[PDB]
This record gives sequence, structure tokens and C-alpha cells, in this order.
Amino acid sequence: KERLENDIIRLINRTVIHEIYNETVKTGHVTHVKLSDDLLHVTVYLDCYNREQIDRVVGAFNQAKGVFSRVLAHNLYLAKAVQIHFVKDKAIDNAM
Repeated sequence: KERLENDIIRLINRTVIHEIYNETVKTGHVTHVKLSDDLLHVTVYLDCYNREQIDRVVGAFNQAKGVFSRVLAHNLYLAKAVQIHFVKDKAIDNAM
């Protein structure tokens, strides 16, 4: 499968290319990235080497939250309308 979805995935990619201070997230490589609504929220599970670099990737996505958000911005243009959200594993996938 792919559809627009894959398109969105390739979108963020197009950014990382030349973007994202110090190539990092470029290693991530999502394998799920749930699309919330359409382009409102993007729960990128991220799947770098083996989570051994996530700290770097996820940490990058934090500051890269700008370029990323800009991606969806290329289309829409509103706070509560588009934006990417970093995810690792449902936050925790448990309680504590």
C-alpha cells in the first residue's frame, strides 16, 4: 500500500533532505506513521537503527517539528489544522 499516505511520508522525507540540522531523523524511517484525519496529526512511530539512535532521531524531530509542520503547511495554514507528532510506541503502551 501507499496512496497519499506514502506521499505524506515522502513529504517529510523531501524535507529532511537538506533540512533537519545535522542529518539525524534521516535515519529514523517510520514504519507506521498514523495519519490523524488527513494531515492534522502524524503519529510517527519512528524506526531508526534499533531505537539505539532514536534519542537522536526523536530528539531531532523535536527541533525538526518546524520543518515538518511546514510540510503540511505547504498545503493548509492553521495551527489546529496540520502538524506532525513524534511517537515511539504509543508513548509507553502501558501504565507504569
